[PDB]
Amino acid sequence: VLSPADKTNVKAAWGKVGAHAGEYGAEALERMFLSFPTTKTYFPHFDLSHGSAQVKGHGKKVADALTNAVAHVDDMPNALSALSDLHAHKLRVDPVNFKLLSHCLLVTLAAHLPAEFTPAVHASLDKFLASVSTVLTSKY
Amino acid sequence: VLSPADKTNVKAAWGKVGAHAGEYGAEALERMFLSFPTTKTYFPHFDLSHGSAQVKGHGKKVADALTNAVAHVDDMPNALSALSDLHAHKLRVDPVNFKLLSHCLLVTLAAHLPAEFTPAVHASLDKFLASVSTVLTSKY
Amino acid sequence: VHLTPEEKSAVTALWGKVNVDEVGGEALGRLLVVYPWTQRFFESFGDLSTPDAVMGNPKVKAHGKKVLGAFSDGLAHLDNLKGTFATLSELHCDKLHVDPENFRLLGNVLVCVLAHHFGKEFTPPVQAAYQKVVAGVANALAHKYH
Amino acid sequence: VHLTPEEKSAVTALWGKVNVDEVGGEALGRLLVVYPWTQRFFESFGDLSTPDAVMGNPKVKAHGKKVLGAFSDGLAHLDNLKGTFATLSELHCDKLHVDPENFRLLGNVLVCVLAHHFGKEFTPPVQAAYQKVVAGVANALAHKYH
Ligand code: HEM
Ligand code: HEM
Ligand code: HEM
Ligand code: HEM
Repeated sequence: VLSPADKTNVKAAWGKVGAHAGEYGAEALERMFLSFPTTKTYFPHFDLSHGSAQVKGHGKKVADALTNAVAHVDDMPNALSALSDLHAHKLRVDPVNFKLLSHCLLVTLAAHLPAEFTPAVHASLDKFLASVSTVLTSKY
Repeated sequence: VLSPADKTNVKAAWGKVGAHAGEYGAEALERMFLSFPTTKTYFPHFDLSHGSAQVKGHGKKVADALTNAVAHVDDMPNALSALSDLHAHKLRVDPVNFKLLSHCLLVTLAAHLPAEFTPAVHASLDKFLASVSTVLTSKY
Repeated sequence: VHLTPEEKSAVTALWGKVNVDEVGGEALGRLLVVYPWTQRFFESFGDLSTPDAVMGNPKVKAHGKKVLGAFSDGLAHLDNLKGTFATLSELHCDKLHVDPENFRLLGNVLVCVLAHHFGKEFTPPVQAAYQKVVAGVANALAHKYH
Repeated sequence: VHLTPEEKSAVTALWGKVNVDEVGGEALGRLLVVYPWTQRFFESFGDLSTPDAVMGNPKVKAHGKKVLGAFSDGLAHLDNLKGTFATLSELHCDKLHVDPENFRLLGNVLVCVLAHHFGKEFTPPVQAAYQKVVAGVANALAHKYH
């Protein structure tokens, strides 16, 4: 359960990220693959080297999913239903892996938004990413 | 998301447990304390030895919460809201610990209902307990 | 990991009653059924579309036999699970990249299978002994990640 | 755990820039704020009602200093984190009964603090090096459970 304050915090961070979102999405993916190499197994047809056009393009998709969650934060289960089906049924994504990506997403925000990554906003973001992760693992 | 089949499976197991529920609740607690001694820290004012009247009485409370979840399975967040507040705000229960108790609950059912603990019902029960756990950790 | 003699007793005595041709397959099946993402690593096994398909799948039973084999080996070398599992750790970690949390899950599934099969005989103290065991096995199997 | 020389390089170089009087407290505070159940173990610290109360709490800063002390020690003995953390493991496991998952969480929080403080300098490869480090520390600290 995200609080009203959590909602405004997340919205504010999102707003400050601005048009970098897609690029930050790609960065979070890279940080994930390098830090937690087991996750790479899910992208065997992707070239995952630095500068990969595939990782770039995919990061925008990931960012786009997250902003859609932010914009419909009061009904994430509905907004992310198609994506939750994909991740559980088709991809069979291990639930642990959502924690790994969520951490990389926080790191990325932290490395880019010094003013916004306060302890409070950090808490709000972590809750937001845990809720998104809960939805995306709700369909096994 | 519990399926219609999950709902009937859980209801069926619940039904077969019958009036043993309170006693099975106490047993699950004992199995938890013995198997995962870190959990004992949360009950420092309880005597946790075998036969403890406190563990017995509490097991019924735990069982009662679970049956209430079963009986309102289509609105667990509402049914368990007071209990979720307690567990997060007041008790500060570590989220890992819900997995430990959920496992002990499955073991207990398995040790008591040989006909019902099929792989399918096992799956349905695990999903049911994970959903209850999600609700009880939704309030930090 | 260190079991007491009473725990070593509780464990080995029950284990002697285990059907080594069945329990491995029973645990692997449930793993695949209860935690479906694990099916990701077993696509070559064929029909896994339903629980009945999984549990009656002859590949599942045969491969489960090997899995129990390792648990038996671990029971044989409680005080050296790390050496016992070195090769399996290379396989599961460096080769397969299985997340080690699933090692814990399989151990817990095995525990549920034992409980099911032994009922009242699978007492809270006996389970506690087995929990030390499966935890020790998951930790050894995960060594290559550490 | 084994870092490459390039990773040892990436790690030690950044760590030399860390404010050892601040970062420990910053990480402990966030742990308490982001994962509030951890506050359970720190009730003697006083006001923890708000993030501002937590982060400005002088006990939090002072105790954080000790916490970073240990991470520094671990950085000093990467190839023997187990011996380095033996005493702390007894404390955290046998005495305090902290669930070892929170060791992983604190390590990740520290990583977020480093990212925050170092920004662009905290590159994906540098983070990867630090992830091996905090994972090694959590594993050593959790030895008494294993
Ligand atoms: C915050 C959590 C996550 C979000 C928001 C997210 C978002 C997305 C989106 C938007 C897509 C493309 C969907 C489409 O094309 O219809 C996708 C695909 C995919 N995701 Fe995720 N994802 C998340 C977590 C994960 C994790 C943890 C993994 C694995 C470790 C993962 C693995 C994949 C894979 C393998 C694909 C398909 C890529 C391809 O074959 O083109 N995702 N995800
Ligand atoms: C399936 C998940 C759980 C259920 C259904 C459950 C249920 C309950 C219920 C019904 C109560 C009494 C509520 C009241 O009196 O208003 C309670 C209290 C309590 N629970 Fe849980 N619980 C769960 C998980 C846990 C876990 C994982 C822990 C700790 C490891 C825990 C620790 C406690 C403690 C310390 C109390 C207060 C006992 C006392 O001081 O009297 N619970 N729980
Ligand atoms: C306690 C945990 C585990 C034990 C003791 C165990 C044991 C074994 C054994 C004995 C083998 C056969 C080795 C051989 O053929 O020489 C094996 C193979 C295999 N395991 Fe496991 N396993 C465990 C966990 C897991 C999990 C959780 C997964 C997936 C979710 C997994 C995936 C596989 C796969 C895909 C193979 C076949 C590898 C191949 O033949 O190429 N293992 N395991
Ligand atoms: C990487 C993980 C951790 C490290 C490196 C670490 C390090 C330390 C250090 C250096 C001390 C001071 C020891 C002394 O005073 O001699 C300490 C004490 C303490 N830690 Fe941690 N810690 C970790 C994780 C945790 C976590 C996650 C918790 C709770 C959620 C926790 C709870 C405590 C408590 C309650 C004390 C005070 C013990 C006492 O003085 O009686 N620790 N820790």
